[PDB]
Amino acid sequence: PIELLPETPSQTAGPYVHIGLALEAAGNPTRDQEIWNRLAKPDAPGEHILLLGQVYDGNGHLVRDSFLEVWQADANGEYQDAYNLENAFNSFGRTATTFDAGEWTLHTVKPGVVNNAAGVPMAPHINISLFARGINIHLHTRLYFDDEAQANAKCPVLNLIEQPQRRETLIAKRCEVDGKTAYRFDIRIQGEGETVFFDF
Amino acid sequence: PIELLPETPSQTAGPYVHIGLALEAAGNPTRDQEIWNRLAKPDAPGEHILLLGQVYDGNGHLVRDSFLEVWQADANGEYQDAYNLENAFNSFGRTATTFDAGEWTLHTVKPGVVNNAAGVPMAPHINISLFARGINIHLHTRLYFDDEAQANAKCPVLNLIEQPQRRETLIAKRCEVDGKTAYRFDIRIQGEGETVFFDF
Amino acid sequence: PIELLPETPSQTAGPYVHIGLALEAAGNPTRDQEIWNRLAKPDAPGEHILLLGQVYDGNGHLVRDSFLEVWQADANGEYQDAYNLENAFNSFGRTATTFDAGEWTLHTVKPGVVNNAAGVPMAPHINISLFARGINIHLHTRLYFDDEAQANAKCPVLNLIEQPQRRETLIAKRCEVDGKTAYRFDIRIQGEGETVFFDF
Amino acid sequence: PIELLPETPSQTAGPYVHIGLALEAAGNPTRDQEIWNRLAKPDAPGEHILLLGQVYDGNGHLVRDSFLEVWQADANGEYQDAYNLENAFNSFGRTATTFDAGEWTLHTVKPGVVNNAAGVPMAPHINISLFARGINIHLHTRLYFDDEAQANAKCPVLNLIEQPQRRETLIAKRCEVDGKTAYRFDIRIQGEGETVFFDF
Amino acid sequence: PAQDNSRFVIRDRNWHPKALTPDYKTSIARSPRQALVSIPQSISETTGPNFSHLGFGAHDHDLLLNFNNGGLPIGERIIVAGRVVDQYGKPVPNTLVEMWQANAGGRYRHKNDRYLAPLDPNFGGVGRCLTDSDGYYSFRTIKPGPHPWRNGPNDWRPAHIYFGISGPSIATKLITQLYFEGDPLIPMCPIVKSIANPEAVQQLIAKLDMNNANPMDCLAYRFDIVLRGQRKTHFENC
Amino acid sequence: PAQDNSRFVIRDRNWHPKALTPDYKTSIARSPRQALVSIPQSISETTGPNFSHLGFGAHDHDLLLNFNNGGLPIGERIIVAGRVVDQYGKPVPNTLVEMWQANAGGRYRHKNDRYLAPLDPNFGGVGRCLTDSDGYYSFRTIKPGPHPWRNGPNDWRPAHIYFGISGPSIATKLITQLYFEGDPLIPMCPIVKSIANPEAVQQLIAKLDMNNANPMDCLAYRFDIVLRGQRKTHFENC
Amino acid sequence: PAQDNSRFVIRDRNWHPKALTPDYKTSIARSPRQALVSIPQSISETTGPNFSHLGFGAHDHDLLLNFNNGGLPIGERIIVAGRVVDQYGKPVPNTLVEMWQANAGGRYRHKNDRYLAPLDPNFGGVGRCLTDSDGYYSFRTIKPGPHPWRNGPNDWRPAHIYFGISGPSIATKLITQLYFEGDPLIPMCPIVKSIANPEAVQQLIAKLDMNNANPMDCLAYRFDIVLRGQRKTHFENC
Ligand SMILES: [Cl-]
Ligand SMILES: [Cl-]
Ligand SMILES: [Fe+3]
Ligand SMILES: [Fe+3]
Ligand SMILES: [Fe+3]
Ligand SMILES: [Fe+3]
Repeated sequence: PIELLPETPSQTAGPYVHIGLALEAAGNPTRDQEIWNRLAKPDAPGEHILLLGQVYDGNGHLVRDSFLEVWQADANGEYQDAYNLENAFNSFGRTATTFDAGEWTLHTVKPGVVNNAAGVPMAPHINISLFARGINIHLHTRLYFDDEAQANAKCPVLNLIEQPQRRETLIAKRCEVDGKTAYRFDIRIQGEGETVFFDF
Repeated sequence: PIELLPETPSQTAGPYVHIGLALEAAGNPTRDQEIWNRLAKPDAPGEHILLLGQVYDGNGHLVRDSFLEVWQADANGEYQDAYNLENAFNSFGRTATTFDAGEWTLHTVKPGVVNNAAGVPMAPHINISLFARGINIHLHTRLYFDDEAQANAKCPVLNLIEQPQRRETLIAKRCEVDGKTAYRFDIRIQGEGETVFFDF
Repeated sequence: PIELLPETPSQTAGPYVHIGLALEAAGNPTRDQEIWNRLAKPDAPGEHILLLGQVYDGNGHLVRDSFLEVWQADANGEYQDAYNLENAFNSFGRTATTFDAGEWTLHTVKPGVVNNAAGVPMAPHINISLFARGINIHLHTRLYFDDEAQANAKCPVLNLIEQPQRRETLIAKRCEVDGKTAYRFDIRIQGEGETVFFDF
Repeated sequence: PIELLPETPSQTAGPYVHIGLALEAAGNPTRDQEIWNRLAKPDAPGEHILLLGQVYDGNGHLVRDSFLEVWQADANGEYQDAYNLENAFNSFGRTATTFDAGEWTLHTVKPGVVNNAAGVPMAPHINISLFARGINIHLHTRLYFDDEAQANAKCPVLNLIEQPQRRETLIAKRCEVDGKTAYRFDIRIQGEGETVFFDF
Repeated sequence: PAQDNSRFVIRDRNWHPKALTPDYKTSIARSPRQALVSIPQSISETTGPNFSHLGFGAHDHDLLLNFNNGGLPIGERIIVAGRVVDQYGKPVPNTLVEMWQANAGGRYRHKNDRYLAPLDPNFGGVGRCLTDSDGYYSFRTIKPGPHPWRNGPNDWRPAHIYFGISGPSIATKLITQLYFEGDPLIPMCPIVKSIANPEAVQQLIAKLDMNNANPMDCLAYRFDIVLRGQRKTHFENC
Repeated sequence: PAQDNSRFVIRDRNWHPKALTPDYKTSIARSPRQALVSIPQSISETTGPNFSHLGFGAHDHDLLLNFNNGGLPIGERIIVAGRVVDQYGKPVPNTLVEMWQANAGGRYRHKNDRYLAPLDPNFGGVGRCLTDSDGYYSFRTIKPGPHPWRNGPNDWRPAHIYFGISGPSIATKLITQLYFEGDPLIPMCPIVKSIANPEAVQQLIAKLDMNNANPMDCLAYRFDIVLRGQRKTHFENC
Repeated sequence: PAQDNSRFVIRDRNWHPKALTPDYKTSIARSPRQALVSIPQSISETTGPNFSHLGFGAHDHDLLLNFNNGGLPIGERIIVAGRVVDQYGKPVPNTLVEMWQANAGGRYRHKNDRYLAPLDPNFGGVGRCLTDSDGYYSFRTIKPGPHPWRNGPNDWRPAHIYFGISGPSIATKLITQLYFEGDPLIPMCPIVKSIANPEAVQQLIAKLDMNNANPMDCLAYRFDIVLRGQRKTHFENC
């Protein structure tokens, strides 16, 4: 058969990933421009939301050295690839869990609806890649929203998860943090309530 | 790189380990001198204690054919390597689980404190090696004491166990058995409450 | 390690180099445009100078079939790579030794100062490549000027020559030839007074 | 044939040999005890002599980074192998050439006569090993004394040098330095007046 | 905004390390036990950030100068350079390449690293750059030392530098580790050996590159990177 | 008392059998699922019992006479002898060597063995000795027979003798099984094959040793044992 | 005093590097053009200094502590150890072994080294010790970095440590250089290649020695040294 050049193989980001990708967390000085966890300036359109979560291993213990990258549509359902700290909105961001409490946070807006390749609307989602010590190749997941039940029910991506119970692992819970709209999205890498991870 | 002679590889001790190492238990006559479960004669200095325990497999069932070897300091925190059945105290002993109830017992004194190689004191402990059918290479563990909670919290060996919850698996529970001080130390080879095993 | 394509290996220019590169000297008709020993027309700015020299072998005998290529800055210390016979000045030229007396000549201007890559000024110099029968790969040298003694003493290229005595082999001697400024630069390929040759 | 383990092959001592073997010369602090160029305390028996010399390469230029080791009998013709800085005499010492002037010095006594393996007296000599940048394996030589003409003439080692003229290269010249008896011994590694080097 | 106009060759997850590789102990509790769920590529997967207008500092790619506290860092001066291409051999221009590493002694400038080898006051350990228009990147740094870690009782990482590469989409994004030609620690490392195929391991080994060195100054290593092949859509929805 | 003045080469746990080797069925439920926790060597691990003054019976090493009920046991008379050394090649003197086995028909003298092959009234199946000043041990016994067992539906252990070796510390202590040169059962046994490396398996196979036989009396097999290399501490705590 | 009681196997000067090895440029002017003159061994050649009563400082063999100016040196912590034997395999006890090297960045602490890589304020670069009674030595140091030098226009020494060994006589005394397993600079170096026989080059390459390492502390390399074989005189003068 036709064999292309092999892709460079993945390796763990390691426990010191923050040295390179989350400078503050390492305990180190930042540079003038950093890619971080604020995807929206306050004046960006759409519903401003706080996202947060914790990451658990197979023994139910916190993964305190997680590094997460996220990619999402703006409120109008458009992906903005021209990354610029001057932008009111960027579709890309990074976050990491505190070594103490193990919680990550993102500041963003709720993404608009985007169609799949066959023209079928997907429910509002944020694409997430999770890296850490002990994770050899990053895990892909999606965060959906519990206040989009009708859309979620019809999402052609959710509907590829064979067991309906597993779909629930990708639905973030709406709450309030300091009077402001928030969603919690915990990830369980392994075991009871294991989060669905994707290949594509 | 430098390669030495390879070590002889381990194999399981098998279900009939007792005929070689626990002669009474096999159903067989004993020799004049046997290495067994009484480390201390009534006259040895230190607090005389009974140790007892059961061993469980990954399905929560008793391992009724286990064989255990133990190594501990005397009451002064000194290891006594000169093994002699005439000694008031020996640092080494053997025991095995009953095929009927599956309990092992040991008759000893509580060990004194010993420092690690860096000069930091270790909580009082008994070193244990566990052999049995199904165990291809023996499992090393340590029995610490629940009446040493403040010493255990500072043990540099317990502190190498990353998760505080797992440290609890090495703490024997003090009780009274026929009016004498006893500690129960149960071992779970696999699953919920899995005992910490060491490599060194 | 990384291995690139190997360079085409050198071979001697042979005793009949002139038929390809010094057409007059071979005894042959010339083409309309030839690359030869006049780098400067009468009108070029700078001090017009005659250079001349002989080449000796390891037995002290003249090398009567040598071919030389030269590369020098203009009077401003700028290299002129746009070779054109219409130019008042060209940085490049060729010459060859007479089969009879074995002398080469060049008609040029004294070059200006050029800095090395570190910004340190080099004494005025002409870069020379010497080819001939018996020379398997061309020998690189430099012609410096004895009326630049203070600049020569600080040249960071002359200073890479470990022994001060060997530096003298690169200093051409100023004289007058038919009332014009001239410098003699003799080259000794081997033995006593062996000329310094470079690798770069 | 019988083949033994091969000897570890030699390499040059390099230009920074003084870091390891001549700490003062490197420009570095010395340790409490150093092996250096004073073989005799003032009160040692025998004729106290200053030795000195320069080392020349094949182009007649000074070898300014030479390192020399010497081994000689005491005045009574006995080799003293028990090296001790408390000794009145040691048979072993080290010296090195100054980077500026290129001269080494030794402070010693004139060695007594020692017999070869066949019982034949050798003339008074100091054994010398010379190391440096550019010298791949050290060169062995001997220093003899011009005021021992009669012994020198009969030395079974000198007499193994086939050409009598070459014998002269090993004879040190008696002089006076500050009213004190001295011998100069220059070494020429290569070319005119090349010093005899030995294999044994 | 971004558009869905391309597809990315599916990953070979037997070429990559598997999730569960128990000799690397931390992977035991941090690997899923359910199978990954395959989904078709959509605009969500086939687009990603472009960092052309991220503002880089003058020394962001130069670890000999980007943590300057009065001197040069101690250690082997090296250039690390290479090309980023996709599996079809197409260069990947203007892509973000980030790297981080320990110092010459194997010590990381991270509060959680307590290895007894000292920090270097003039070494930080992070760099970033974009590939140029032909897909080339380059960094200047010091060669990192091996790092012992609490896996087995005597486990040492080979000298390594972490790399993160964005590429044209979130589907291409990769973190990996570069190792150095000839390092005898490489065959012994349980993280290297999370990769089952020895030919894949070889792909992570940077080669001494004398051709790119600065004489009397710094050596150089070459580390090329291959991201998933990108092709146009064809015959979809018909 | 004992002192901490030595260190022991770290075990290669891919040379030894892994804990989880499912073809040996009992190992499935009796293998940890969490990784082992590595700890540095201290006096707790680098010391152990010395049995120089354990009192041995006259026949402790001699299974032909140590269960004498009126006659000799039936089966192949053999000497089993060898040397115990460490990985640096150093002999391990005055160390305890214990061995146990089935009889000539593969029947064990243990209440739990109900294999239908008969017990031998003059065979018990246990020996012990100390190695001598030069690291050598010696037993006399009967060659054990294959033993069927309830693993797969037709599994049979090759002829084997269990060995336990104390060595200089609890870090060196080992139990293993000796197998016999040429036994065609060896490659088929899931317990043998718990060891993944064929070269490691070969290290358990005792070799016929005609040089050590007693003519007209008994054959001999040779089985050398290698314990973990022991070295002095160096440069610790500084 | 010393006595003539032994003879030393003649050197193989095609195993050693020759004097004239023109790719190593400085050897051209510093190699004799006359043949060496062979002489028979006498008491002058067959004796030499013994350094038992040379007084060594506490840290003379420990380069991590013998140039202490307020900290540890930066770089890869290593033990360098091995055995000194003669060609007959006899150990060479109580012999002087001296070593020196550049720092982690390839910079020497010598006034004549002007390489632009910085000095390390806590690194000196010299050690010494005697072999023990079994012929073993050991040093602790940092791995030296490669060093560029003005030979060809882009020539770099592999990482190397100089060694000088006295042995029992001036006839055995040797200076050599240790190189490190896998260093891709080794095949390229004109000083290494002054040795014509590739098998001799291999003798100068120290091997990674995980068995001798201190976990969480320092790696180790093993470099054994072989000096000329020493034998008794026989049948001389008769
Ligand atoms: Cl710092
Ligand atoms: Cl300094
Ligand atoms: Fe790392
Ligand atoms: Fe069995
Ligand atoms: Fe021709
Ligand atoms: Fe050097």
